[PDB]
Amino acid sequence: GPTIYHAKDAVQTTKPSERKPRLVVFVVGETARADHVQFNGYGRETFPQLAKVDGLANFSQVTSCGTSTAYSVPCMFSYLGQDDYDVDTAKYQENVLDTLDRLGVGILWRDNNSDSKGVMDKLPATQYFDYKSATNNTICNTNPYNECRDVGMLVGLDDYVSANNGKDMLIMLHQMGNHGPAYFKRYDEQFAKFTPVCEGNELAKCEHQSLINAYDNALLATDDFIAKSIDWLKTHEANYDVAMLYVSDHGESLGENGVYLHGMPNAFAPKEQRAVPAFFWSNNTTFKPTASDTVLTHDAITPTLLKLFDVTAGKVKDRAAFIQ
Ligand SMILES: [Br-]
Ligand SMILES: [Zn+2]
Repeated sequence: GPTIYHAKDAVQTTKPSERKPRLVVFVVGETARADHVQFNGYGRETFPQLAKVDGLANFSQVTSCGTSTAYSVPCMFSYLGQDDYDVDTAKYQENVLDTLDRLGVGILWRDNNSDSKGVMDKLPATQYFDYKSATNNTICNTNPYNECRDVGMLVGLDDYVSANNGKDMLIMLHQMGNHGPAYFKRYDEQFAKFTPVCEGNELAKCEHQSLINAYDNALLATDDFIAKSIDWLKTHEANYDVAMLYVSDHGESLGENGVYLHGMPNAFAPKEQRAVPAFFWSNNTTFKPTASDTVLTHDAITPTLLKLFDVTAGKVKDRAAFIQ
């Protein structure tokens, strides 16, 4: 077959029948910058709800694999690491979700962003769902753009847990997040807290503060979405050990030295396109976050996902992770 394997040696060292089963939501973020999170030194509370969640760990020194969704998302789930990663061949490689699925962890991917950028392609199509349209997402009529919202991806998840009751499960929610350039469209009116707001496509012609304000209002909506994802997990914490991982795919330039948007090649790109937020929450000490200021990259995601399910694989031994 065409697949290039990397973890045929992978084994789950404790089974869900020998301990509490585990239920994890991985929010795959979009366009959020580390330096616009107050936990990392920003001067506005852009994540006020997460700031009040007990057990929410922040990671202040995370760098993305790349500067675009197409480059970063496959690398986030890769075994190869940023040094060997090749965007053009990523789809042929066994990735961490392929491994976990083979080992019996339920894999679900809901997408309100674009698609999985090849990550889900080898797995059954019934495990991938497009949440960008109102035919699948029930929450698209809350704004004048008729734009489907990330919180719609929480609806019906209890069916998945019930269908896989007693097993380990990993649910990816690929959110619209801070996708630009129309940051002002990314949030409903209750999050229009920082004003005034850039509403034009020529971002350089907006007042800089108005551009920042639109971007930060979109972060408030993501704060809300992540908090609601934690609320959902808590409804299952009697029977499951639950956890939420959030990592953004890349950052965004907002006019520094006249640069806007993202996508600059890694060798040239400014720090704002690479420094990304990451958060981890869990309900108890089954999982323990790594020290908040540990220097980490997207290479830490695959080892984190394996460790969350007690899976060992030689390819990622000694790699740092977001949990101990
Ligand atoms: Br302010
Ligand atoms: Zn992106």
